Parts: sequence; structure tokens; C-alpha cells
Amino acid sequence: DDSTQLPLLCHFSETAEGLTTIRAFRHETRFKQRMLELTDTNNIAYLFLSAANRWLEVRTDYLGACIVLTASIASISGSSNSGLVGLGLLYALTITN
Amino acid sequence: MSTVMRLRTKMPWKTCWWYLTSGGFFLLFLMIFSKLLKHSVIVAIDYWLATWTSEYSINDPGKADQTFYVAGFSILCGAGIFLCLVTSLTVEWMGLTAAKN
Amino acid sequence: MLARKSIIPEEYVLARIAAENLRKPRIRDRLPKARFIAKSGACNLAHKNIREQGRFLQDIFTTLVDLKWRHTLVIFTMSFLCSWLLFAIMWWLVAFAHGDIYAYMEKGITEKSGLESAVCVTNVRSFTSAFLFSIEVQVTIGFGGRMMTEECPLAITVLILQNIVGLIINAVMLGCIFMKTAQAHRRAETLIFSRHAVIAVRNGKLCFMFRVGDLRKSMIISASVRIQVVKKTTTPEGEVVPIHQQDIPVDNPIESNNIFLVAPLIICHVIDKRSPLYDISATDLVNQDLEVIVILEGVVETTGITTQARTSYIAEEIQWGHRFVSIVTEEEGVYSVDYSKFGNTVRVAAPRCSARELDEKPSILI
Amino acid sequence: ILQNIVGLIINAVMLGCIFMKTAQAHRRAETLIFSRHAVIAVRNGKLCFMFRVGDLRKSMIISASVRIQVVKKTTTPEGEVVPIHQQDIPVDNPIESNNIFLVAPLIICHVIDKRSPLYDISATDLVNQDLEVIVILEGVVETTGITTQARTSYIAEEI
Amino acid sequence: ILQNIVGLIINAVMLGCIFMKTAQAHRRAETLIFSRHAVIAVRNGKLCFMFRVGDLRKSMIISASVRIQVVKKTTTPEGEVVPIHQQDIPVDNPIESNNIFLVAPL
Amino acid sequence: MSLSFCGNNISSYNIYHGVLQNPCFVDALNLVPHVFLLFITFPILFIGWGSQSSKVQIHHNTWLHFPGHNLRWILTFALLFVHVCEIAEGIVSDSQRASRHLHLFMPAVMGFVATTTSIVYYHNIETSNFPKLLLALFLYWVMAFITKTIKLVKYWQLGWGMSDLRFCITGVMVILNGLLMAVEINVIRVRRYVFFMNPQKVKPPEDLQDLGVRFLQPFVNLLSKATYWWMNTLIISAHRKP
Amino acid sequence: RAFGRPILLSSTFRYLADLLGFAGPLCISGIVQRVNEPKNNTTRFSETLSSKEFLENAHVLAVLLFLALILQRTFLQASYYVTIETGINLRGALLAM
Ligand SMILES: Nc1ncnc2c1ncn2[C@@H]1O[C@H](COP(=O)(O)OP(=O)(O)OP(=O)(O)O)[C@@H](O)[C@H]1O
Ligand SMILES: Nc1ncnc2c1ncn2[C@@H]1O[C@H](COP(=O)(O)OP(=O)(O)OP(=O)(O)O)[C@@H](O)[C@H]1O
Repeated sequence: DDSTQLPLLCHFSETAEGLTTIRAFRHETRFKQRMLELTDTNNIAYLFLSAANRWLEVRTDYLGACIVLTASIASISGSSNSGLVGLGLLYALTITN
Repeated sequence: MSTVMRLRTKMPWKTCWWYLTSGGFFLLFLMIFSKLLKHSVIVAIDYWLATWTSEYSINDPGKADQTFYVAGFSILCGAGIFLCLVTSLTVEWMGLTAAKN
Repeated sequence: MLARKSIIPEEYVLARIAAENLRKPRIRDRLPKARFIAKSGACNLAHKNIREQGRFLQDIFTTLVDLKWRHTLVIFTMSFLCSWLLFAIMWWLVAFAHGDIYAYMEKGITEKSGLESAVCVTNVRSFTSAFLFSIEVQVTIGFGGRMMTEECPLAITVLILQNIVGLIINAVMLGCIFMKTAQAHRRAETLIFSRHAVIAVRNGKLCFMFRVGDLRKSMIISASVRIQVVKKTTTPEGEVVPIHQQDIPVDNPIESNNIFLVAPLIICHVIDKRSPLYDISATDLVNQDLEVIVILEGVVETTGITTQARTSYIAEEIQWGHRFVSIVTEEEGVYSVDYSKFGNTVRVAAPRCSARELDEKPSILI
Repeated sequence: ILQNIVGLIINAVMLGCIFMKTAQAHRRAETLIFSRHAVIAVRNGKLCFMFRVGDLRKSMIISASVRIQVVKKTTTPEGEVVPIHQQDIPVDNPIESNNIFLVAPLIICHVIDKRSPLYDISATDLVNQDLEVIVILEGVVETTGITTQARTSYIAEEI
Repeated sequence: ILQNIVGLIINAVMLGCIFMKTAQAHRRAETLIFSRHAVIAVRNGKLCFMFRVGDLRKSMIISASVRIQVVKKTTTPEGEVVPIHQQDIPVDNPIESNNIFLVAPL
Repeated sequence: MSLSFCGNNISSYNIYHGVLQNPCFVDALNLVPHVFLLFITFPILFIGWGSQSSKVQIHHNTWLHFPGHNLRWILTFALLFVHVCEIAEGIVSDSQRASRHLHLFMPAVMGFVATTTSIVYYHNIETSNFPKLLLALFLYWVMAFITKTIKLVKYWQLGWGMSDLRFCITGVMVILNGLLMAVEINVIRVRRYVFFMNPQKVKPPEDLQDLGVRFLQPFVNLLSKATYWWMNTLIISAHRKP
Repeated sequence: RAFGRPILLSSTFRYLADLLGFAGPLCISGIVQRVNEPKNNTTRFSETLSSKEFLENAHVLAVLLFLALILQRTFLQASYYVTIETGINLRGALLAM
């Protein structure tokens, strides 16, 4: 991501200081088809980062939910006072989050 | 530079040691002590609430002598709040001093 | 959780070695390589966008015959278990409906009756018994403490159906086992090729040589050697022949393309006018887009199966100026060859000009 | 005794039927594909007859061979009459040999010499002319080892 | 269940082995014969090398081919001394093709 | 005593006064379609379908989801959940009794395994365009409807009531199975797998065509779109090379 | 009306997941209020299930909570992914403009 954001700004900046020359030499389409490519590479880098972070969250949340089940069943069929059932349930739920 | 098979897979964990005890050595143990105390108090208030709640599960008729449970809950909650206020200040002080040095 | 809320840092300064190092090339070639066929068989072309022909269940059966031995046993066992179970359930339902379960339970709770004169299928009382009766009927065991009386015709229909389907299963599975046992010699192909190619000097002209050998104690019959050069050309009228394969003679005492393969050999190829190797020089033969294919064909007398072995050469691997060490050596009482000197090559006097000129300048000296 | 023997024979025969079925499972259908029509181009300062052959298999055809024939109603100068006579046209390789290796689609070519019957024909008047070009491609499949031969033809209307 | 499955599989394997023998029934050992001496004689005023080959079996072989080689330690002109040099030699038939018909001793 | 499927009591297996009118027999007839589907589909899926009948080195990269995609997966998941609920209710009810009467529980577990295997069949069918095979699924679902339907009516003829859990479970399952049957019919209509004039023709979808499409999140199945399986490969590829 | 539909779809999924998410506290209360009071014997129980009765089978509610959590986390994460992709497309269009 940090590697695909430096060029995407630089290009814009260039096309901002040289408008008279750029619009004279009539190379507009050659530059637009480059702005599009730069911005698309940057967007795909960001999208893959966001998908990876969400992937991690989904997997770890399912692991936490499995913990929730294996804690509730352990506390249900066991020999313990109700204080350590209520505390256990609540804390095992927060651990998941 | 062959980091991926070998360098990347292990965390730096050595520059990290320098960062942890960076501003000195007495600005770290304060953070560790305050963190552990705050976390233990934050668990203990709920533990006490559970014990008080559980001790009267059967005593349906008389909800009396509830001054001890209330006193315990209030004192533990106040102490926990104080430790919570302390710990963050300790951590931020450590970070600021480490950055300065 | 929202790592970069503070977005303010932008265009403050980066100004660095990203590519403006000036002492390191910015470019990253990354060195991808494409060859017509891989170094170890497996022709690597790219068919795509071909009008597909769908599928048909005969292809599924065709897959069934071609399986590794550690999966045929598994499919065998699963087939047998599923068949026994399915017919056990059918028998259990038949026993339920005809009023046999109730009769046996009521007259065996009190042993006073001892009545088995009116039952659909004797001595089937539970699902366990049904799943032991189905065993006694499918495998032709027939323990026979459980006869089938003649009355309930639904049971007889189920028996006919199950016996015939069981025979089908047995016949198909026996066929699979026999087919896989007959074609059991056909392990794989084990033709060993030298990797590096020399261009020595011999018999007044250059060459093109490598080494090939076998490992199976059966030599290969009617072996044939074909050598081709792969390059893109165009007509003088200019049409793009995308990857033209050109056939080139492999020299021999009578100009015929059989070779007898017992001790490893040199496979010469004299460069002459028609050969595309007329125009390649010493310092030239590191830069070129060429691919020389070698195709070996024969049959193995043991298994009686025709085999074709493929390999590929590129101009980058070929190392001018060498030849192959004489691997053989007359031993104490019998010839021998050490394949350990397979890829070993040595250097000897090698002219640096092109055979294009090795007759143009008529001095064997270069 | 009679019934047991008959049952044994019946079981053996049907077992043989299943073995033959399994053996003849693998082959499915012919798979070498020839073009809709051919071409007659100019290549290397002399006209050449070209056609296109492709493969659809996963394996490759061992020892493939291609043969080309010219069908024409013919006579002999001394008077004999030949009704649907065949012949053969020399398929060309730089080595005068006919084995061909087919992994990429290929364009088989044949060069017109003074001795092929495909030399005295005109250009405009091919479409109205009694000829036929037969292509026969044989080989041996590597996976199952069954020799196969696939055929096709091109006529005047489709050249 | 375990014993039944093992028994049926064993029956299949044994049937297959017996099938292999019943398929190789027609196979036998080496059956072509060459003399115990070559000879070197004069044929049409030319000094030529000849030997004898025969078949001692029931059928007539198809599409035979007789190839002859010389294994010798020659001297390579430029040091590529290859000790066991195999050089092919041309058999004779007025069509310049090797194939030979084997009915009687040849 | 034994390990029963209608209890340890003799009068629970009788077949007088209605062979389809005794509840345990209706339970078995419901058990039949599930095991039939399982026994047809486990060997068929195991036998593999990968025979390279042509040059398939770059043909495996394309697969086009069948006409009705999202409703089938979501409804099948709903059926899995409803069957889980029925299993749970059965287990609890058996746990409130003396013997181990199995007619409340085992049919539901068999249904669970059968629905899971049904979705397995759908996935393995879809990857390889071969529409004919999915006809099997049609039969399964259709057959299933009949059996389950009888239970409802045979409850309604005895008036078990609309307040009881079992009535709710059976009704939910009936209507969900019907909707899935509708999905199958629509697939038959759009893909032309049996008796339209001829099988239809389509071009496989355009991202997968160009080998630049790698962020394949928009192009994969909803149960895999939900647990982000599309990224899986790349992440486990973090050891080999950057 | 241009690049906003998927945000509505994400909001629908988010609302449904948010509604199902509260099953943690309620199931915790149910399980706790079942485990405490003693119910050893002699209460008539011939009829198999009463709608109200199913909800408090203490072990049962644990399974219901497990499934509810493992569904809520997946639905919420799906919502996040859809809205993220919408945002990335919106940024790309705005930069191009
Ligand atoms: N003794 C051998 N056994 C098996 N294969 C061999 C042997 N010698 C050479 N080869 C084959 O030669 C090919 C070239 O391999 P490589 O270049 O690694 O070794 P080499 O230089 O040819 O021989 P060596 O390894 O003895 O130096 C390989 O495909 C290999 O299979
Ligand atoms: N890409 C392909 N995929 C599958 N089969 C092909 C392909 N190209 C050609 N064929 C087969 O080769 C034969 C010759 O095809 P050719 O392209 O010469 O004819 P065509 O005029 O394109 O035929 P059509 O009008 O049916 O497309 C056809 O019968 C076809 O079955």
C-alpha cells in the first residue's frame, strides 16, 4: 500500500504544474490512460489489504465462538458453584469479542 | 535479501527490547506494576459481584444485611477506577520520555 | 481497529532511494523463462478457448478404471458396505410392514407360543438381524438360520433385485481388478538424457552431440531418433509461421534414423547447408531465440508397450567448445560405464568461427 | 448337476463380457480434427497446397504419419481405362520423410512439382474440375497403445 | 465384515494372477537361430561377409529386419576417442531396404 | 434393554389399523429418502470426475455457476439449521423419558448428514459444467417432499396441534424443501438439462478469462464468499515468496 | 442512485446481524436462571414438548447461543466487506473525476 500511494500522488502533482505544456503537446489520452492504471493498481492494493484484515477477523471470531461453545458445555455439566458459571459464561463471551 | 524464508518469519524482538526499557529502567516496572494491578482489580469487581449474587440464591424470604455486599462492591469498584486512571497515565509517560531520549 | 484515522501526513517528504539510488538499476527483469517443452517431458503449451464437447458418464467409468492402488481398495470397500447397508434397510422395512416384528416380540416376550408358521421372512427381528441377513444373502454365504418362506411376494421381489445387483457389483469389481493387474508392468518411462550439449570438431566439420542411456535391463527395440529445430520464420512473401519445427538429419552410416541403445551414445548432427545451424557463431550462441527438440521412440520388449521420450534444449544451456569424456574404459575383464560422468564435459581445441565460413575460408584453421 | 453346470458356464461368460467391456472402455471417439477447407498459397517461389490439422487429446500421437492422395478419373496413353484410380502426392519435409509430431496445430504443406497431378490445373477453373484430395493420418496413442487412423477429404467445391 | 471384505479382495487378486498366466500361455522362450560361425566368401567376384539365420518355431514372422553393426575401437581424427564404436552396416537387397522374408534357412 | 427405534414396549411396533397410520412406520419411511440419497451420492462423488478427455491444462480455470445460485445455498443452510433444531428437540425429549426411544432423534441426524452431502453434491457438480447429473438432486428433493408431506398430514389427521414444536419443525421443513424444489425446477428451465429443445449455450464468466483476475472475491460461491476462502491461497503463500 | 445501492444492502445485513447479536445477554440470563433452582423430581412430564418449555432446557439454550454467535459474526463481517468495497469504488470514481 505504501508503495502504491507515492506514485499516485506524484503523477497528479506533475500534471498540475505543467498544464500549458501538457495541454499544448496534445498528449492528453496518453496521460489519462496512465492515471487510470496508477489509480487502479493503488485501489487493488488497498482492497486486498481490507480483505485480508476482514479475513483475519472472521477466522478469529469463529475460533472465539468455538471457545464459547466449549466453555458453556464444560460449565453446564460440571461440579461448580453458580458464581463461577455466571462469571465463566460472561468472561468467555467477552474473550470472543 | 533472503528475509522471507528466514528474517521475516521471526519478529525483531531485539529492537523491541531496547524500546521497552528505553527512557531508562524505572519507567518500565512502574508500567508493568500498574497494568497488572489495574487488570486484577477490574476482574475482582466482577468476581465480588458474582460471589455476592450467588450467596443469596436460596435466601428467598429475607434480603437483609445487604450493607456488606454493597460496601464490598463499592470499595472494589472505586479502587478499580483509581487503578484504571493510574495505568494509562503511566504508559503515556513512559512513551513520552522514551521518545525524548 | 481503524489503524490510520489521522490521515494528515501526506506529501511531507519521502524523497528517497525508491528508484533514485542511481547506482542500482531501477529495473527488475525477474527472469521469467518459457520453453516449448519442459526439461523433463510435460509439453507445456497453452490450449484455450476450445469449443468444449461436454461430458458423458462413460468418462466417469473411464476414470474408475484408472486409479492408484490405494484408492481402488477404498472404492471397493465403500461400494460393498453401501450395498449391504441399503439392502439391509429394504429388508428391515419389509419385515416391519408385514407384521413380523410385532409377532416375534409378542410371542417371544412369553415363550408359550413358539409360532413361526405365519411370518414374511423368518428370524428377522431387528435391524441388527436384517443387517446380518443381508450379509448372508449378498456374499452367497447363506447361513440359513433365516429361511425365506414362500408367502410374502414383496420379499421375493426384493431377493431377485438384490441378487442380480450384487452379481453386477461383483462382476464389475472383478473386472477392474483384473484390468489393473494385467497392465501392471506399465510403471513409467526411465530414459536418461545428458543435459549439456557440446559443439566439438570432428571429421572435418562441427557437430551437435549429447548422451542418452537406459536403466531397465531390457533394451528398447526399433528405437528411432528425431531432431528438430524450433524457430519463428516467415515466408519471403512474409507470413508468420508462429513456431516452425524443422526436421534435421541425424547422421548415421547409411542415413537412417534407427539407433541401438545398450551402451550410451553420442548423437551427432553434421551442420550443413540445409541445416538451420549454418549461421551461428561462438559469441553469438549465448543470445538467440531457438529451441532444439529431441524425440526418441521405441518399444520395450518386456511390457510390449510403445514409448516416446521427449526433452528440450535451448541456446542458453549449450556450451560451445567442449566434448564428452570417454565414460567407458576397458576394465579388468569386461567393459563398463560409469554414469557418474554423464554431465561431465571437457574442453579441447575449438574453432571460434561459423561453419557458414568454415568452408568459405578454406583452411581447417580458424 | 445339470443346473449347477449351466450356472457356472453362464457366470463365466458374463464375466468375460464385463472384462471386454472394461478393456474397450477407454477409447471414446476419433479426435484428430481437420479444417473446414484448405488453401492454395504461394510459398518460396512456387505454389503450395496447404491444409490445417489439429489435435484435441491430452496425450500426443506417437509416430504420427500423414499421407496425401489425389483422386481423379484417369486413362493411360496406350489405351487402358482407370475408373477411380488413386495415386500419391509427396508431402514435403526438408528431409524427405513423413513422420510428423503434432502438439501445436500444424499446417501440412505439399509443393507442386512437374510430376504431381496437381501441376497442370489452372487457377480460375479449379472450381469446375474433377479432382479430390484425400488426407489419411495414422498413429499410435501412447496412453492405451491402440493404433488409430483418421481420414478426411477436400473437394473442388470447398477449395 | 472385516473377514468378508478381505476374503473377496484376496479372491480377486488370485483370480488376476491366474488370468495373467492364462494370458501368457502362448509365450515361450527364444526361438530364432544364428550359426556358430560367420563366413567370409566371394559372391560375384566381390569379397563379402555372410552368415546364416533360421527359425525353428511354428509361425512365420512378420516384417522382419536384419541390422548389422561393427563394434570397434577406431581412432577418432581429433581425440574424441570413443572406445566401443558402433557403426551400422548395409545389408543387401536390390531394393536398398533391409526387410527380409524368413521361411527357410537364409 | 435393547437399542430400539420405537422403544421397549411391544404395542409400539404394531401394524394393525393403518400401515402408514402408525407413527413409527411414518418415521422409517421418512428415514428412507435420506439414506437413499446418501448411498447414491457418496460413491458417485468419491469415484472422481477428473479424466482429462482433452487438452485441459488451462480449461480448469473456468466454471459458471448454475442458474439459481444464492437461493439454493441459503435455503440449504436454512434446512441444515432447522434439522439441527429438530435433532435438539428430539434429544431433549428422549432425555426426559425412561427408555431410549430413537424415533424422535435418529431421523433428524440422518437428515443432517443428508443435507450436508446434498450441498457437497451441488458444489462438486457446479465446478464442472455437466448439467445432466443434477437431475439426481431433483429426484431426491422431489421424493423427500412426498415422505415429509405424509407426516404433516398424518399429524394433522390426528390433530397434534399448531402449538407443539414438532408441528412447527415439520411445517418449516416441508415449505423449505418445497422452495428448494422450485430452485431445482428453475435450474431445469434455464440450463436445459433434460427436455428443452437442446442444451443451452453460454460463455464462461469475463474476469476468470484474463489471468489478471486474482482478487476473486466477487466471483466465488456464497458460502466461500462469507468466510473469505478466495484469499486463502495467497495468505498461505506467504512463506514461499513476497 | 449511482454507487449507493450496495451501501443499502450492507446496512440491511448489518441491521439483521445487529438484531441477532443480542442473543448473548439473553441466553446468558436463561442459562443462569436455569442452573440455580433445584428441580430433582416428581413433576409431570409425559407430553413431549411445550413451546415455552423448550426454551429453558438449559443445555439446549447453550447450543442455540453457539449457533447464533457463529452466525452473527459471519453476517457482520460480510456487512463490513460490502461497505468497504463500495467505499473503495467510490474513492476511485472521485479521484478519476
Ligand atoms: N548416475 C545417474 N543416475 C541417474 N540419473 C543421472 C545419473 N547421471 C546423470 N543423470 C541424469 O542426467 C541429467 C542431468 O543432471 P545433472 O546435470 O544434475 O547431473 P550430471 O552432471 O549430468 O551428472 P552427475 O550428477 O553424475 O554429475 C539428470 O536428469 C539426471 O537424471
Ligand atoms: N476450437 C475448437 N474447439 C473444438 N472443436 C473444434 C475447434 N475448431 C475446430 N473444431 C472441430 O474441427 C472441425 C473443423 O472445424 P473448422 O473450424 O474447420 O470448421 P468451421 O467452419 O469453423 O465449423 P463451424 O461452422 O461448425 O464452426 C469441426 O467439425 C469442429 O468440430
